[PDB]
Amino acid sequence: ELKQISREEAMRLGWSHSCHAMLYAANPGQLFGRIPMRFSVLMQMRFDGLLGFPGGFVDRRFWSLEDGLNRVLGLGLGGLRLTEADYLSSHLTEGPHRVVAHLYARQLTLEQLHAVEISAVHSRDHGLEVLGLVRVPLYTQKDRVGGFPNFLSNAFVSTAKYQLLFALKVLNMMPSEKLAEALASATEKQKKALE
Amino acid sequence: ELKQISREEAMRLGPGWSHSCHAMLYAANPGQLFGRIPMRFSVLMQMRFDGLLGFPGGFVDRRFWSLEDGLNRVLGRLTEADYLSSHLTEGPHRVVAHLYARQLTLEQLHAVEISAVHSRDHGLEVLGLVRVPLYTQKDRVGGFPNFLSNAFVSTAKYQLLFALKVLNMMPSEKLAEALASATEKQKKALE
Repeated sequence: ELKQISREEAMRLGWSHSCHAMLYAANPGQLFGRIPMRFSVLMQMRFDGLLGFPGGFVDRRFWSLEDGLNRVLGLGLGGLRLTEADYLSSHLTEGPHRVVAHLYARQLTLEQLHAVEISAVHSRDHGLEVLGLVRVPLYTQKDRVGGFPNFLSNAFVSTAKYQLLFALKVLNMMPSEKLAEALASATEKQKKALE
Repeated sequence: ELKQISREEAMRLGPGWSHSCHAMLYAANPGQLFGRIPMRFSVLMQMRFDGLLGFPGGFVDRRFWSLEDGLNRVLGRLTEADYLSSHLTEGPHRVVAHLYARQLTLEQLHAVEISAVHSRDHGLEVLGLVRVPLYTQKDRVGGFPNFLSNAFVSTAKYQLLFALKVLNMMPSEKLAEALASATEKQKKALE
């Protein structure tokens, strides 16, 4: 539960700033012809082995939040540019640093979301800061872990996991009761595996 | 620690056993992360529909496919020469997992990533490819240990560590250090 502050509050913090983008699309597809996918969200495997969102740190000495964000997306040259209209949230990170994390979000068409993936494999950052893109599975299979719970049990950039859960809720892509359910199962899996 | 069985013996197993074939595609990588630490090799893995990391591949019915043709059908060329190993997987059910590996140029490896976003499995069975970071940063978790902290198909995680060893891509002790670092990270995040 990271403390959310207003964008104005954030602009008055010795604090460093990060900007990340959550791109997503309604997804009519059905896995095995049976399981509704509902939505796909894009995340990235980072150079440091963690799953996060496209984006990174923004030096406000040099760039506005928006220009800084678009500089470090690592999504290639498919013509995608985020703006202030896509701004969603600012969160104070729990880190030993002092970081305020800004989240931008935009719903795309599934075709647009796919084109981003295709552009991304050619990014200047590909194989450097970004080791690949992955779609978030939002469904849960019959074994009660396949799909979203297993996915949440991967290793995340801490603020990125918080942001995913926060955005899924506030953008009404998933009932928060369902989110608690999936997270509970992820943590349980993680506990039993460590045993 | 999975029981390894010879190729000879695996292919004598009876109709009760199912066979899986997976491929570890890798390339020597001369790159330098931020100019400071050698990448050495890049290996391909993938996010699956079930939210786990694994290798490309899957089940092959030997009644209708050779192991190689069966593997290549899933991937679509890999040959017997690319075979590495056969392991009996942990139960419930009776599976022997075959591992194939091939070294590619880094350009060839990128060509695989390029073709993968257009495959019929993309967005269904496979949710995206990832490169394994084989380096470790100076905090001793960034890179490979963090990567090993993710959620794997258990057989794939074993095969990755096995293959890195036998292909002489990382020393056994370095593998052990990374896995130990991964595990400690997993412990701490939980509490």
